[PDB]
Amino acid sequence: PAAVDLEIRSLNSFEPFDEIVWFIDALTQGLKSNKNFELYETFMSLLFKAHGDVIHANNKNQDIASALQNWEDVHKKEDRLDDLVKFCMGVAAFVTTA
Amino acid sequence: PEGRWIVSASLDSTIRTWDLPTGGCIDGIIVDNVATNVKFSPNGDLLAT
Amino acid sequence: ILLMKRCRDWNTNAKTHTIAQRTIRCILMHHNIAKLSEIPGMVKIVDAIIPYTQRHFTRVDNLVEQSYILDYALVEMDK
Amino acid sequence: VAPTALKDDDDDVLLD
Amino acid sequence: STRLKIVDPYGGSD
Amino acid sequence: KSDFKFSNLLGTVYRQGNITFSDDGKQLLSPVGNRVSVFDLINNKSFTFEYEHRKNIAAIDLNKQGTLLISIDEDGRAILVNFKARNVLHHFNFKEKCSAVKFSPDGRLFALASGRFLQIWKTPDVNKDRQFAPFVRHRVHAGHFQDITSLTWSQDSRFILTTSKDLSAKIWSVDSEEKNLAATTFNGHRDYVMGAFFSHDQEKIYTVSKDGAVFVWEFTKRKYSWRITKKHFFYANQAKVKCVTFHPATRLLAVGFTSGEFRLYDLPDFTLIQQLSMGQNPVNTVSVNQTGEWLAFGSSKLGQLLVYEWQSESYILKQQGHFDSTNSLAYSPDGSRVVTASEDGKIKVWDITSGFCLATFEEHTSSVTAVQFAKRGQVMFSSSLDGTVRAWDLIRYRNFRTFTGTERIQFNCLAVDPSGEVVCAGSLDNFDIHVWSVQTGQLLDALSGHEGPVSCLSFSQENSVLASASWDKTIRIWSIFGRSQQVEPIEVYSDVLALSMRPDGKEVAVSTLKGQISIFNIEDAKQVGNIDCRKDIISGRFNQDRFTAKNSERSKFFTTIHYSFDGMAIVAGGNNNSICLYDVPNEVLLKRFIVSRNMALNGTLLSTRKMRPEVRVTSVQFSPTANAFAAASTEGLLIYSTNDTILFDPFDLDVDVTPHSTVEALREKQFLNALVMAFRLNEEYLINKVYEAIPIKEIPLVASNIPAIYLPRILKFIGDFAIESQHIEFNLIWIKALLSASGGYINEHKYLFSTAMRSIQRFIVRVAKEVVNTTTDNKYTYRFLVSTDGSM
Amino acid sequence: VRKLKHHEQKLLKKVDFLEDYHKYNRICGDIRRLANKLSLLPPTDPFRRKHEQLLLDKLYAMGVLTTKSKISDLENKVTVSAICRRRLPVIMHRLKMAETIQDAVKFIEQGHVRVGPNLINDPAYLVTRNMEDYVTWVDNSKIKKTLLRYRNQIDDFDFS
Amino acid sequence: LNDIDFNTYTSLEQIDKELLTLSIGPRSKMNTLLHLDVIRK
Amino acid sequence: YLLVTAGETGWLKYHDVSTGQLVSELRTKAGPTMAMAQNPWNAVMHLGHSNGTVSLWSPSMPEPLVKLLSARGPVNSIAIDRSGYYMATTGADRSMKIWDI
Amino acid sequence: FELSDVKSSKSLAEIYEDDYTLSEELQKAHSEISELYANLVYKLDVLSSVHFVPKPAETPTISMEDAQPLYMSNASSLAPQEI
Repeated sequence: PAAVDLEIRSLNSFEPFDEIVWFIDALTQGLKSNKNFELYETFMSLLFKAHGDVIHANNKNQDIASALQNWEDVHKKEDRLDDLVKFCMGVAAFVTTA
Repeated sequence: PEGRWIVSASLDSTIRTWDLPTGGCIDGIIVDNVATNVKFSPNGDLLAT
Repeated sequence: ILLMKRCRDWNTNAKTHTIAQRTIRCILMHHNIAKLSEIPGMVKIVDAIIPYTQRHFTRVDNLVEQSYILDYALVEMDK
Repeated sequence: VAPTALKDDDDDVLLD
Repeated sequence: STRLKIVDPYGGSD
Repeated sequence: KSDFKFSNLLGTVYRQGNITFSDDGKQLLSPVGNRVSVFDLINNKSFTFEYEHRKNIAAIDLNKQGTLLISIDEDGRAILVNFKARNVLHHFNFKEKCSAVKFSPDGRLFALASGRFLQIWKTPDVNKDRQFAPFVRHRVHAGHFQDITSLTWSQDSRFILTTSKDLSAKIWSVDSEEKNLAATTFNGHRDYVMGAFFSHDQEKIYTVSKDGAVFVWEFTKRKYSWRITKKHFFYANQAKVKCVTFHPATRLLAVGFTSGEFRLYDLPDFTLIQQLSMGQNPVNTVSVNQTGEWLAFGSSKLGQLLVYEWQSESYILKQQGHFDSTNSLAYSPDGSRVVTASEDGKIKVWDITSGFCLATFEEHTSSVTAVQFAKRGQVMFSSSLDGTVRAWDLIRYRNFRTFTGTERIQFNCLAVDPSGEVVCAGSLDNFDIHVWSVQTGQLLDALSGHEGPVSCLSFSQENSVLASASWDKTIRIWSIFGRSQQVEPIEVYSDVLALSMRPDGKEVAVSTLKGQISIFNIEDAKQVGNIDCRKDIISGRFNQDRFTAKNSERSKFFTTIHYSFDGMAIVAGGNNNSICLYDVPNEVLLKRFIVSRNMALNGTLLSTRKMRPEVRVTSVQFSPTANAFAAASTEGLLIYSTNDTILFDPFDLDVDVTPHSTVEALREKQFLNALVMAFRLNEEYLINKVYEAIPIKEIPLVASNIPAIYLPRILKFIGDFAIESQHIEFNLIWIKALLSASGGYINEHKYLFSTAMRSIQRFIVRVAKEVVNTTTDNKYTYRFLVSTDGSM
Repeated sequence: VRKLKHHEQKLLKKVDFLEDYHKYNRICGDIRRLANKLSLLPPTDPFRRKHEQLLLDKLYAMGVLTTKSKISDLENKVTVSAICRRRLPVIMHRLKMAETIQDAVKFIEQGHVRVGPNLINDPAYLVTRNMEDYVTWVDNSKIKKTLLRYRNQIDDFDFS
Repeated sequence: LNDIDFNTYTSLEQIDKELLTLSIGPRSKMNTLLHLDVIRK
Repeated sequence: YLLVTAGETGWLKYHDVSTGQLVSELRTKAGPTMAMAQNPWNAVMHLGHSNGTVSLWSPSMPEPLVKLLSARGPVNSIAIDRSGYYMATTGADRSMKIWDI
Repeated sequence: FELSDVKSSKSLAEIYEDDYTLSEELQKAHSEISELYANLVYKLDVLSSVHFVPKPAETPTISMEDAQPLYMSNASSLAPQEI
């Protein structure tokens, strides 16, 4: 965990922002595999924590915008997990209570 | 002791270990002298004959 | 600063937070976020809005969970 | 050998 | 000298 | 109908001896009194070995192969254990106190520091069949005139450096032919030599003394001889060197001082890498990882254990156990966490999965007598002899309220309402049960009626009635909630020591001083069962006794009892060396557990008090997961579990049911038949194989057709399996299909599915929600970044 | 050495080198020292006022103080005899359980005596005031049978 | 069939590609990563 | 009537058995004491140390009367004859030395 | 307030020197009182205890025990009403 955090912070943040776009493409591939889902989501959380301002300032840049849009396409798919979790808590709470 | 095996001896001078979940003999021995008793230790580390 | 002070106060009450959130959302979507930061006193007003908005988020989310009893009623009625 | 054995200069003056 | 020569069941074979 | 085995010991991470790192560097072995605990630093897990010494362990060591662990107690009795299989191999008695034991890096030999003698033994071969007499002694060396502090092996297994209190470091040759190579004694130090080390090349030797001097020895001409070429000094004001370790590859020297601070140095330059303090107590043991990146330190006085990553200045492990015996324990409602309290007055919160203390609370001045959770579980209450009851919010880890009497009453017992709105306490000196309001913190009133001191309290988790028992030889049932208050006293033959509410809330069990466990029906207030316990209890003769154990009556009763969450079992313990598990409906003993085999503890076998530690269980509880029970004792929190499950316990088995036939059904795509046969066999490997082999499209079909009798058992299987499984969505689909198909049945029988539903809710809350929480934050964080106007 | 004559005594003196209450004396002295240092502290300090009250409460609970008192009285009320009175054999004698202190000690050693639910075999144990009421014979003691048999009240259902 | 013969079964790395799977490791890693900044301080 | 003690603290202490009062306590400043012997002719104490020296002590003086280098390593044993004229020492370097003290 | 009527050991420069750079002595006694109370409590506890009672026990210092989890932040310990 210490090694992961150091690398993500150390990603170069100067234009054309090649490394940050590369990392987003790397994480977009990881979500497609449907493996190690919790870590890939966590890596992207650390990306916004450490480089959110860089992404926010240049959100109109084509490379960053396209890479994020591809990530959204995959990340949007992985919202069925929420429906399962919400259903089970709603019914498990009701079944055990009433 | 775990209830998974049976070890039996007979006058044919053999000791056989039976696996109950599959119901088949998994080991066999030939003894020079017939074995008249067979007991497992409570821990299961020993077999006394 | 005047409008966000009202949003801060309306947010503390769960019966009026919904109006504050949409007002806060409109500000973020029609103003420069950098500029909002330098305004003196904005960060302290913002500091008081976040803890209440999280309480409102934990709630409502729990209401979404409770709404799934209608699914369990429907599947039972299918049987 | 012990009996227990097994078996450029970079200048520091810099133009300011 | 500097060395115990103990003949026991567990040692002193040599 | 379960067999419990000792699994791990919480509340104690280090007592004495030496700590060692695994050869892979991923695990830490720490002596904990009589037993050895193993901490998985990478996986954040821990287990304690089941084997047990007659006395406290003095020295341990694990070979580089990772196959053999040797542990030696304080009289020289050694136990050799297969590390991988965790089974004892041999016992040997060296008949002398062993200060240190070390395997040669080759592993063929291990050395022993015994008094002023160095014993080299041959290591038994693990692969071979068990030998009757496996220990053959290699060589014995006697140069030192005084006890040997430590020893060090050379990297090539050819030399050993021994340091003693004779102010000397001495080198030996393991091969007789090479005696001329190394037969030297190194002098010059003014105090005890604490450590002698080889350099990586082995050309140099470093010796360290207690006074704080490090000598560098080199073989050089004045024809060639060893000589002190350089001398370094730790200029500690008064602290003395207590432990030293060296890593040849990275040239790291770690020294722990008696003042409680340690330094990291680079040799031979003597560059102080870092200097820290663990406290005011001596640093007893220091160890280095195989890679040299992790440093482990241990202080015996307070039982502290610290793994330090000096590369990044981060803490892999940082734990301190209880100074006093644990007086009480309480599981979180889901079983994820367990709270312990000590006679010191501090509370510690533990995580079951990891076994590490999350927080320590030091608000209570005196001994904390009882800890209890609310049914919600976020709130915990504690009672203390200092005269206060405190409420703790375990989401934010804060004491948000303190309750006290008018006149500083010493509280021994505690009860919390299921609604979490009333908290009650009892005392040994007042005879009245104090009641407070959780929201307000004000005394509501005092429940009066007991003539003797109140020993124990409990609310019914369902009915919300309060049962109190006392030394008055009676139990009273209080209906405090409602417009009218009623009390129902039931007489008992003897003083009541412990009390437990059945999870249904329909019966209460009490343990008495005559050694009886009596079960009463609360609504009718009549006895429904009784269990004798005097003959089952094991009590040892104390060394100070002038009367035999059989005639002794010191403790033949149980001071604590708890129902199993099924309601069919009671686990009991007291001031004795036995934990007895009884079956309530049949009133028979299921099993008896021996608490300790430490001969030091008193119960195992005129102004001044003849007082020495004795074995006793202060509290017992069943885990709400229905797989373990924890017993607080003097040594710590003993956790017994049913995890291994080697037993073959089939259910409704027939001749046509076979593991082969189950696999045949999977190949024939008969998923319902395969799943049922797997459960009837009740084999974990086969259930897991069938469970993961059912396709997603078929799950709703299979779930709808499961017979009702197997429904509670499959729900239990998923809940336990899902908590540590990686297939989050697969397990969520199964839970939804079962709940959607058998939801009505589960509601009709809540008690039957109480533990199964609780395990499922633990998984959906503790892991499944946390995953979604991370995913939803990224969703909203992404929208803000792209939808929003970036800076100029 | 042998008894010194008159003249030997004058030439050399104090050469006679080479029931004890040393430990209880230490407790009484330590209490006095702790009370003395407390007095040195400013009167208005809440820290001082809290700890003196705790000292009064502890000594009250131990029973050495039969009634609640002030800090000054602890200087003279606390005496070795006061601590010796809390001694379990001494309590037993006052209770008429034992005819003599020596008899009480033998009973404690033999395991006939319980203080609450706990069997006490250490005669050095000091009984606190709350536990004073619950010092009694163990249930199966042959002594307790003798008491009941004398009264003709020995009820075998209680096994005593 | 060898796993049956030795009465063992190792859980699949991923039951199905379409199905979400977590990592093969401790569940505390996600918590540690997200809060590494406050753990350091 | 004096009892003399020495140990690892580097303390030489004299105790009067008749009166039971610590007559004198001296700091050796040489580390642990390896050997000790009295000279029966003048009642001077001979301590051995790890630096190979033998020091001579009296209760009333704060520093050693004499210092003798009689070994290349620690002095293990010291013996003095009845007349107090000769002294024998043995160090941990296979050395034995007879002194005229 | 108490006024010293004895000669000041500090020179007139020193009285100004220290001005350039609730009381430690008051806290020094506080430590002493806690030491005396702790020792006395132990001695009385042993005499009136049924069971064994154990005896109670620059450079940067490590805190072995912490009141909250390390991953938890002090900001997260405050309620909205407190903020």
